[PDB]
Amino acid sequence: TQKHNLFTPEPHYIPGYAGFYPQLRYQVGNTYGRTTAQLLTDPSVQ
Amino acid sequence: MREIVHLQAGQCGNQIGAKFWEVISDEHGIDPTGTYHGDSDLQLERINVYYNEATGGKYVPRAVLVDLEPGTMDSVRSGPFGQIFRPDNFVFGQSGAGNNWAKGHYTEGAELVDSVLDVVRKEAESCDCLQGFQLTHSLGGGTGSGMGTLLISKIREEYPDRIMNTFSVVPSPKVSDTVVEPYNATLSVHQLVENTDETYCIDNEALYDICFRTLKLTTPTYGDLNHLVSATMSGVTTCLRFPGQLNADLRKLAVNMVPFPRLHFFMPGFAPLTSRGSQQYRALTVPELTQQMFDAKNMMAACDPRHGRYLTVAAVFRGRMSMKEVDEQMLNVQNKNSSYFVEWIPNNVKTAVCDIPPRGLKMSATFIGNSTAIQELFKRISEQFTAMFRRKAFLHWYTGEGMDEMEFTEAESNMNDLVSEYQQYQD
Amino acid sequence: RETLEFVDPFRPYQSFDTLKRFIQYDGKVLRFFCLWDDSTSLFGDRREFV
Amino acid sequence: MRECISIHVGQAGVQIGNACWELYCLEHGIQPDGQMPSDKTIGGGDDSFNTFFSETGAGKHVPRAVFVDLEPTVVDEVRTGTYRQLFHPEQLITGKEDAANNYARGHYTIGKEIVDLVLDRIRKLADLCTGLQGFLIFHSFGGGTGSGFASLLMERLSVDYGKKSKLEFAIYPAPQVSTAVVEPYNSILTTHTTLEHSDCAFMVDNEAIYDICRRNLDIERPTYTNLNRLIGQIVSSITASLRFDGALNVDLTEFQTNLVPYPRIHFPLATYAPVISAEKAYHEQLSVAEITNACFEPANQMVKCDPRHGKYMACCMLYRGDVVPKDVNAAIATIKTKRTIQFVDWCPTGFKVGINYQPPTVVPGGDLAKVQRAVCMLSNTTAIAEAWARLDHKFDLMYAKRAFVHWYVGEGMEEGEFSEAREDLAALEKDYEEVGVD
Amino acid sequence: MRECISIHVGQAGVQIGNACWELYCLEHGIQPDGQMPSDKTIGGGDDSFNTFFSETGAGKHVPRAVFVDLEPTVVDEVRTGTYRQLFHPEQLITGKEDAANNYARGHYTIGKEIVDLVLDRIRKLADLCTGLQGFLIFHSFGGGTGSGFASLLMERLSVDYGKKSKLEFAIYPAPQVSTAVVEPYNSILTTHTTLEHSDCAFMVDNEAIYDICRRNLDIERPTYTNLNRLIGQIVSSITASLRFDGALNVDLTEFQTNLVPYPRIHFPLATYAPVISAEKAYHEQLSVAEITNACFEPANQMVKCDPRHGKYMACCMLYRGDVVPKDVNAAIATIKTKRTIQFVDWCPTGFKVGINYQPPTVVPGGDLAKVQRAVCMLSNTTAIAEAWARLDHKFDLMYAKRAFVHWYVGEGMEEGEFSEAREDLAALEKDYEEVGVD
Ligand SMILES: Nc1nc2c(ncn2[C@@H]2O[C@H](COP(=O)(O)OP(=O)(O)OP(=O)(O)O)[C@@H](O)[C@H]2O)c(=O)[nH]1
Ligand SMILES: Nc1nc2c(ncn2[C@@H]2O[C@H](COP(=O)(O)OP(=O)(O)OP(=O)(O)O)[C@@H](O)[C@H]2O)c(=O)[nH]1
Ligand SMILES: Nc1nc2c(ncn2[C@@H]2O[C@H](COP(=O)(O)OP(=O)(O)OP(=O)(O)O)[C@@H](O)[C@H]2O)c(=O)[nH]1
Repeated sequence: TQKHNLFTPEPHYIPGYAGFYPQLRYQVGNTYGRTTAQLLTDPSVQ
Repeated sequence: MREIVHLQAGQCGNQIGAKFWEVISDEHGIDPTGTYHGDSDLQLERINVYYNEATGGKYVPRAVLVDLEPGTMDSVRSGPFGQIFRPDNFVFGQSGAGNNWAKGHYTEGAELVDSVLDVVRKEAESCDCLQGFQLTHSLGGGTGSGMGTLLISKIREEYPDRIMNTFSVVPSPKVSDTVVEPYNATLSVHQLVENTDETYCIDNEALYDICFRTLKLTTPTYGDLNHLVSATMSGVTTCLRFPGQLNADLRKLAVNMVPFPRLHFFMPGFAPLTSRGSQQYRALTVPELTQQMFDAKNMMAACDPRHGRYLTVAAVFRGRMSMKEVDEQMLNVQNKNSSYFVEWIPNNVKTAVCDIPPRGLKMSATFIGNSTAIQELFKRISEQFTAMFRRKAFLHWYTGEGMDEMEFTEAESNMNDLVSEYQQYQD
Repeated sequence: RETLEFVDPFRPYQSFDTLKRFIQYDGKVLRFFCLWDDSTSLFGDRREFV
Repeated sequence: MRECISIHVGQAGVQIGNACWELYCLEHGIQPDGQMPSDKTIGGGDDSFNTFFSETGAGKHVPRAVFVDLEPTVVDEVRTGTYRQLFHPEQLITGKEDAANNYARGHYTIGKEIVDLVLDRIRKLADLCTGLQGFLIFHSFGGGTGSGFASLLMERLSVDYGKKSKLEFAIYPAPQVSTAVVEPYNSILTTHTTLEHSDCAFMVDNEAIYDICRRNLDIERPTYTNLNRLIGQIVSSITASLRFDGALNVDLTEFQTNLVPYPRIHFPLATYAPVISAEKAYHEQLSVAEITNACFEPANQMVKCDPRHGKYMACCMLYRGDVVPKDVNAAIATIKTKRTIQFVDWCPTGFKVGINYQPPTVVPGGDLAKVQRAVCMLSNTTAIAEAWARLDHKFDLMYAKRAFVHWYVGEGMEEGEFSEAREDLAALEKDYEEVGVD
Repeated sequence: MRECISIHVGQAGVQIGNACWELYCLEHGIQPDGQMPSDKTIGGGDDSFNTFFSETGAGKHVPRAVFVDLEPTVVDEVRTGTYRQLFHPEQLITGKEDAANNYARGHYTIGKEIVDLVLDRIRKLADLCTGLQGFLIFHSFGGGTGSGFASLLMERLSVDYGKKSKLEFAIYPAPQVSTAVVEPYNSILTTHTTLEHSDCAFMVDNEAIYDICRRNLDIERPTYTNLNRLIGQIVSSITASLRFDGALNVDLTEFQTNLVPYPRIHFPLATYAPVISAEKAYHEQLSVAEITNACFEPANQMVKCDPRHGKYMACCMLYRGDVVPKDVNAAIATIKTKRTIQFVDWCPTGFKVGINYQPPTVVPGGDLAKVQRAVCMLSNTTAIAEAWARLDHKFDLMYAKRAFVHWYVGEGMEEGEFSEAREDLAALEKDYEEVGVD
């Protein structure tokens, strides 16, 4: 569409959301911060 | 020796005291910091009527400041003389007032009274002998009325031998601001007339008029209003702290001034007001001081006595005069209009002459008068209260506080009694 | 009019805080060595401090 | 000290709090992170900010607000937005379903599991709060959810802490505009449950904001951004007295004690005079006379009622910025000299004045200009009776034809209370009539 | 002087022994190799690390722990861990076989040829040390092997030394999640054998640990690593008085002398208030009032017992970080005033205040935030009888159906002991009721 972006890397994702995020399926890791940090730091597809 | 303790009650009285104290201090030669500068022997001696002495020459006022809104006292402390005031006399509560007189008179004052009584009696024992107390407060402001009524009531039986000089500001006959002002004023004046002996009533409509008449700047502040009123009380207090072949004591004034127990209401008046250019366009001479003093436009407290008549008058001059000019001026006014006064009493004229002219001039004055002219004012408040009471709007708060409308009925009764006795005397 | 600009309020105040500096330099220490002379007193001579 | 607690609920009631707090950050110069410059203002949450923001040693002015919403969309959006770092994370109370515009759904099926959370949060605020003059609730009447949960929450707070005021500010139904037909029903239900617990309720309407925007601001396609900025500056004017000092100070308690004569009838109107465009404000002049004539101008009210159809019994004006008492009293005297505004016989005196020195401030990217002299007017009147007359003589047909009643009864209620509300309203109109009659 | 000995028995407690020692290396900066930074701390072992390590002339701190394990797996794993060079080889006593979850197998068949070795270790440690305040033993009630050898070793140390303290922290069985139906057997046997030898047994519930975790740490799949780290910080808090000093200091001896009202009953409970995440702590304020309120809130307890339905008698209350004792005593007085807590009449004062000005310390890669005010609460109440009621009304059924008794009689045991344990539990229950009823 003709609009903005979201999800700025690492510093991102305060606790509370409902909605999909990439590769949240391997979360043995615990703090929401590190979860989201790895989630964005792994866009490795391309 | 004889000293005075000042009461600075409610938010009005707070800024009134700010201006008043800085005026007295600036005239009397004490710096804002506290380190006096040696200029004047006589002030250096008579400073003890008001200011007590710390070490080094730094002077503590004998004043008690009270309010309920912490920000008010924050601003007062912020003014140029918070450092000349003490935290010791800073006492306050936590709850906002709403300017509800019943609130100020039965619920939170009921516990705020004790501490202020203890502190004031501390200072009263610290000193030697007072003659009384001067109170600065409001009758149209909520907290002032609600608290000061209780305070004056209790101090009356604390010490039955002292003068309750009262200084209460009066709401505008054209805009009362606080819509419950009728109720506040009536309830307050009920105990005023009982406890007080002498009272000065001040209305700011005449202040606005005089701002358009001689102040002539058209862009004024309540600070300027306080300037004028503070100067007036300065003048009434000057005689004590200064030499001269005159009598000074407030009692020497009051026992001369009032004939009957139920006569308490008083009219401040001032002396030469100087405009834009009247400085170098004026000659400060006895006839013109006399004229301006007696002038109706000059009068600024309540309203023109042109409708009514005088009962007593007193005047305090301050300058290098002689007795003959003031006596002949008194005869001149007496025989110019020997009708506007009352044939009951002769010699309705009271005089005092101090020899210590103020700072900046060479002779000055001040005028106080008791005249049958407050009839219109408390008559107005009568119609206000009745026309409200006929449908008891807003009374749910006062009933929830928990009193009866009967008490209101006795208040209006006492008010009408004052009306009736003023009428029945003058006419 | 400087008095009338003195009458122009801002409601001022000042206070203090510790946490940010505390954390910024949390868990670091400088290490330095020194010596005190003692032979002035007729019993002690030397001792070393850190 | 001088602090109050802020509350917002509903799709209706979220962007408004968003904008109001976006205004609240400016005057203290809050960097959108939440940190002051190296200059010195932080402490134990004790300075000009303390009336709104709790800045303990963290160096972050943590707001004293509570946003609650049943639907995750907009709350997640603002959590994605600018100041989510400034906002308290779990404080943002979130649900997974709606009230389906049904008051009774919002009041009996889903509210029962959220009150415990909200009570925990509010009292954990209250413990560290010291003064706590009162609350500041934001909801809606005909809202899809702001009816039922709002009513239940105000019930519980009014029955647990009954020794303090409550200020209700709400968006009144549009008189000849509708967004949902549930609005008559849920509006009257909310009103009849409230009035016996509400203290001072201020109604606003959006059609008049619309008309104003091109009446003098002259942007013909404004938005919610503009609406929210306007109501924001309204609440900023009403909180200025707490924020700073002035010639004379006024307080919410004074509002409570003065503006309302009687219980039941506690429904004032506002008006903000100098809404005007940038170049208009720049190259036009302002003073107390014209701004007061503007505040009493009969076309600028945010309720399409006519004061000269109605009457007047009590008024309160709050002036912000450079003023003097002289011209103020002169202008009010002239207004009394006028003969069109018909004050009742009841109060021959009816004007509550207030002054604050600090001028109102622009917002960056704001449709306003710099102000020097602002005046917010709060008046009580009887003309509003025509609006409730409108609402009842619309509700009559609906309750006659008993439409949509399955929607309510199947989710659990009955009709006795729906009957009862209509004579509650009729009581309101008859009260208006008798008190208005001299 | 002031130094203690640590014991960890059971592949249950191995992770937590590992974790607590990992955390203990941090605050003294003990590099994982065994040496320090370029700084000078090496000597005979009289300085801050003196209470947990004995560092000799080559500068290698010696942990004063004993890791006893029966199944080579976990001991080999930890010995392959990072701190292997730190640890001591035959302080890591390893065995081959298990107890088959059987208390009697672990109490009569295997250990009788291992207690010689473990006693030799403990005695040559005791001879070298001088302070010897006591032992800190970790085992597991829901223990396949952390139960039998635990009982045997505690019996032997009771019968060889009798003038020091014994402190034991044991993971409780879950109220409704049984990882093994051998629990009803082994738990009560261990309990009745220990009652007259154990000093002050403490316990905790891992389900409740998880509950708190996803409550305010907001983590959805936490691990054993977190479960262990938190309790490690707990024991750090309870030995801070040994570690640093403060305004006042308290010790295990005082806990022994003060936290148990009568013989037998020595089952307290624990709570740690500021278990919080990074941004929560970063921009939400902490202070004595709210932290004490949180630690007295019923849901924060790590054992499922409603405080309200039972009765409190004992409280010991230890603050770590900066705090001014004025607010401490003010807050505790306010708690006494608060109605909701229902004290018994026997001890009108029952509080044990303790202060250490040393702040708690974080762990690298950690999931705790930074704290300048924290507290551990260690209290005793009467409600705990519910758990014993639960386990006994399970065991009565399972015994009356004598399920699995073949195992235990075959490995060589009889039923008189079963009875003895049963009516010992019965006696403790009526003792609880007698002490409760005032
Ligand atoms: N000091 C001061 N007083 C003012 C000023 N303007 C008006 N006032 C009057 O002062 C009155 C009362 O002051 P207080 O003695 O403190 O009375 P109160 O019980 O606090 O009641 P209110 O102030 O009226 O709410 C107010 O009612 C005003 O009418 C002003 O500029 N300065
Ligand atoms: N208070 C407020 N009302 C608005 C705003 N914008 C539109 N409205 C009106 O407010 C009403 C919103 O009601 P609802 O949509 O029911 O809000 P709700 O009850 O919280 O629940 P939902 O229907 O699920 O969103 C609409 O009828 C709009 O006409 C706004 O910014 N603030
Ligand atoms: N202390 C601790 N307990 C754990 C851990 N993981 C699971 N548990 C719980 O601890 C108990 C483990 O005890 P047991 O399995 O009997 O251990 P054991 O007696 O030493 O012998 P094994 O059966 O070989 O493990 C179980 O009830 C678990 O519910 C852990 O890492 N540490």
